[PDB]
Amino acid sequence: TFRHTLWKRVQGAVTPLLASMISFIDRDGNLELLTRPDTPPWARDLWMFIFSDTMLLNIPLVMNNERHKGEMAYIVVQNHMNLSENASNNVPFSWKIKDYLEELWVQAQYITDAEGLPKKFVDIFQQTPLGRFLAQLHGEPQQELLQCYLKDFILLTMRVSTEEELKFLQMALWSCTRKLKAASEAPEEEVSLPWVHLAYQRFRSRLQNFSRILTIYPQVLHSLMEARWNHELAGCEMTLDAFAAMACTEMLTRNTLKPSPQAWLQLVKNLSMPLELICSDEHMQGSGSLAQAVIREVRAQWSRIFSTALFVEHVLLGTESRVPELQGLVTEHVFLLDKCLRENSDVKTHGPFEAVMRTLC
Amino acid sequence: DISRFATSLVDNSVPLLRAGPSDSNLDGTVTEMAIHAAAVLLCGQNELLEPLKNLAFSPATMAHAFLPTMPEDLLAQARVHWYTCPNGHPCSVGQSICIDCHAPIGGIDKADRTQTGHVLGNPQRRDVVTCDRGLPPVVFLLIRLLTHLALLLGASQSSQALINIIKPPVRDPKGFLQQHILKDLEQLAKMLGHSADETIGVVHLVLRRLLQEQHFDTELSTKEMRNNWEKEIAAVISPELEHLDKTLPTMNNL
Amino acid sequence: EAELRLVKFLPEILALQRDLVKQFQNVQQVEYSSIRGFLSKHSSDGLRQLLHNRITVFLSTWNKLRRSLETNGEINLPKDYCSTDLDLDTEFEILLPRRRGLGLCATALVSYLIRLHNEIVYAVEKLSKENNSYSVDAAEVTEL
Repeated sequence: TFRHTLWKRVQGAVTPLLASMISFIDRDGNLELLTRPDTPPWARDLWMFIFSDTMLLNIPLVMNNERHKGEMAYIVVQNHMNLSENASNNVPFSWKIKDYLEELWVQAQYITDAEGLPKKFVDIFQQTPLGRFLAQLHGEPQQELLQCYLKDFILLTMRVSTEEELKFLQMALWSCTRKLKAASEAPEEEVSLPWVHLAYQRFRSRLQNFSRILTIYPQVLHSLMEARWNHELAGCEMTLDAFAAMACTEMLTRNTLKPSPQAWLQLVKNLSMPLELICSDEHMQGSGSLAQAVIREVRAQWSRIFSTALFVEHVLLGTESRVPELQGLVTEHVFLLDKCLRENSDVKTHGPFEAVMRTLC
Repeated sequence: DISRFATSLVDNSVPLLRAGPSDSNLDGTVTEMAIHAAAVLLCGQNELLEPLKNLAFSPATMAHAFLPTMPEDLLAQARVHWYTCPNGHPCSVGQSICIDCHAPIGGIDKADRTQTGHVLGNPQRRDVVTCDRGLPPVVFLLIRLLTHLALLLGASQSSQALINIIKPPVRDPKGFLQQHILKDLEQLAKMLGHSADETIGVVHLVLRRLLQEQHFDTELSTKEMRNNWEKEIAAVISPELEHLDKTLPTMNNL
Repeated sequence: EAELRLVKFLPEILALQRDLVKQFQNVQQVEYSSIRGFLSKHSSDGLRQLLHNRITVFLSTWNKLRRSLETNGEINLPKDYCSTDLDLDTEFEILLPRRRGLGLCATALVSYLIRLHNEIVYAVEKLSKENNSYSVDAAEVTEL
């Protein structure tokens, strides 16, 4: 019939268009944030607000009619964030929100100097319809949205494997942005998504070396959980990186030569670089008093374990791989250096200097 | 040839100088290198450096033969998983399908990229030495320099063949060799560490030890025997440069 | 070391690829062959400046290596691509890492850079005798 011909013709101009339009609403599993009762009201509200605007989420008109016969290359819905099955990004339309915030930050950066950025960029975001929409939201939903968004941003811009690591980075960035808001002449009354970016533009190296520490020593679970429980993370400045450094140096000083000698030395040289940065001043510019205190002892233990690393580096391996007669003295002498430098191992002082040389003699 | 070059030199009929030579304080330098190299060519009769005579005096010999010490494809000695699909699209995923046009190849042959002649790029931008096929950069670079000066001599005495053997097309084929030897001696000064004239004397010794050895392939048919000829000439050139700790004070004192 | 010191520019150009692959919603063709014209038609001047810095870095690291890429690559690039010193006024298809055509240049460069890094890391793999398979893929590649 002619009526069915018309029906098919109109089902020949919406199907490609609907397929294209879905690609911007089902990216990283955004759809499952609508058909789930556990989603908070602000989730659906923000989803609808983001979807309703056409300039903020501009979907480019794709013309699927002027191309030569190709292959199986249908509309490709890309997933930036590698999620689990039937998973969803915490904040609705996380990728587009991140891109919009990044481009606003770029505009504010190239239009202002290094000093006007923190306030001009926040105000520019506030002038956005999205900015005033989040200004409408207040109270506990604002905090929940902030936690969800800063949990989403780490997944966007990093690579994480375990959810416990994800929580570690989540509270690390939470404390970082809380500290950055503390030095912003503003009280705890309000907080905005912009700051989550600004912290990442300030302490990027800190979270980077944190990630490298957690990826070079994969068993952060027990040690970091005990460090967090026995020593709470209270404080504006994010100290979880320093606390992880303390735990790492502690249980690596515990198992001096317990694993394979060459393997133990290998792990020491892999982790040498990150704790080398973390004990360096060039990263602890804005650290708090407690952080500046704990880094001193973590650097002392790093120096002691570096000395033990030099002891195990050659005094047995390099040439005593042939002859095993001195392996007993080598095995016991690391413990004697331990018993000589329990507390003060700073080779910069004449006392421990002469102690180390006398022990080696 | 000896007498004819002597006659051309006494009455200023030298093919190199045509009232348009290099005007810096280096035309004389390249001229002394050229005279010394030509003397090594005409005095020597060994087949090891016979390709040098074929390159200089008879440019038609290398109008088709592989000119040595040139960018050569490394895909000749033999794994990084870059396999081109039959339709011409590379793939790297380790019976799969190609990432483009989904060719039924993969898993869930002559690769000749080497060229002939003077494939070297513009000498103006060249600051990296290329150590290849087990040749230390010293002997490799010295062979590079002697090849450049021999080609300059050949182009001066026989233009059209060497104009047709170079792949980069230039309107002054003899013109850019002056800055070629410029950059070559500059990187010699940087790498060796001697003075410019001291490096000139070192090159003099290197090219003289070819003449003082009067005890394989003649036209360098293909790439592998050309590399073999590099191998057998490097072993002869090297010991004199290894004994540069004592010859340097000697040359300084002379 | 002369060409190994250019591995440090690997992440930036990689972002330049990604910030195109995501940004380019397929219009089925390449526009007029001019990067500078592409920046001229680009909307915002801030992203214009960012993309300008990125293309300048990419062209600088490409010109210095195209002669190397002419013979040291593992894919048969036609000799005409690695012949001239490309600039910001060349064809825009270079930036897109297409597996066939002009884009095959850019991809090739990236490949070489990867083969420039892991290979020397391969030497470390021949020294310690214990392999740390910390093999990050070419989307998490950073300054680390």
